Amino acid sequence: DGQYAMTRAQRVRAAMFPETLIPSTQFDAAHPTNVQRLAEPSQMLKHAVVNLINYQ
Amino acid sequence: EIRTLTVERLLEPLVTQVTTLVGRSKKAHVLAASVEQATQNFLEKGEQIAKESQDLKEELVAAVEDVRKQGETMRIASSEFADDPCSSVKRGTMVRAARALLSAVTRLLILADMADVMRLLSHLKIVEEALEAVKNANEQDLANRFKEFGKEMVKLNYVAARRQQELKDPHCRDEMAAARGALKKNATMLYTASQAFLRHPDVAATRANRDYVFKQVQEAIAGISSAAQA
Repeated sequence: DGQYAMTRAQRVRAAMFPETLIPSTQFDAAHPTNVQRLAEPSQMLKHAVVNLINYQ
Repeated sequence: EIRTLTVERLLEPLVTQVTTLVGRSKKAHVLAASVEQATQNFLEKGEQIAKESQDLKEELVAAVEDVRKQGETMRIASSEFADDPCSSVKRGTMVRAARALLSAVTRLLILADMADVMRLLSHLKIVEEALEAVKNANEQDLANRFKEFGKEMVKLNYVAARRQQELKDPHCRDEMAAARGALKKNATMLYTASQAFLRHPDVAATRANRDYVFKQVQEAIAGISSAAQA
C-alpha cells in the first residue's frame, strides 16, 4: 500500500475525470503507464455516453 | 487480497454525477453508434494493456471481460432507446446500463493502476537480481555482470529520482538519498568482494565478506522501497 494506495484515487480520477480537479508510477519516460494509455479512450467513452443519455 | 472496493467507492460520486440526466430517431442512432465505437476503441486498449501487463494478468483480463459485458448491455439498451426516444423506461434502462458500464471502466483503471505500481516496484527486484549475478560470477563475468547492473541501475535512478523529488517530508527526503546512496557504495564493494573471491576461492573470509556485502545490498534495496511506499 503506502503512498501509492492512498493516492490511487486521484490518479484514476485524473485520467477519467480530469475536469474534476500526485505521485507518478512511470518506470521510464519512453513507456506511458496503463492509466496514461487508457485515459483518452476512457474520456471519449464518457463523452459519448453523456451525449447519448442527454438526447432530446 | 485485491480490495478495489474502497477506491471504487470514492469515484462512484463522479460516475453517478456524469450519468445524471441534466418514432425512430436517426440522430439518436448515430450517438448510439458513437458510444459503440467508443466502447470498441476502449476495449481494444484494455485488451492490449491486459496482455502486455506482467502483473494481475488474470485479474485484468476479467476486468476487460466485465467491461465488454457491460458494453453489450449498454449497446442493446441504447439501440432499444434510439428506436423510440419518447419512453422513460427505455431511457432509464439505458442510463442505468451506462452507469454500470462506466463503473466497470473505472474498476479496470483501478486495477491497471495497481499494476503500474507493481511494474514500478519491480525495478528494485531487477536491480537486486542484477547484483546476484555480480555476486555469483571468472574475472570476465564480473566486468560484464557489473555492466548489466549499471544499466538497470540507471533505469532505477530515474524512478528513484522522481520519487525523491515527490517527497514532501524533509526527513523522508534524506532517507531516500541515504538508502539510494547506500546501495550505490555497497554495489561497488560487492564488485571488490566478488573480485577478492575469484583470486582467493579457498579463503573462507572472502566468501564470508561477499555474502555479507550482498546482505548490505539487500538492506538498501529494502530501504529504497520503504522510503517509496510511505
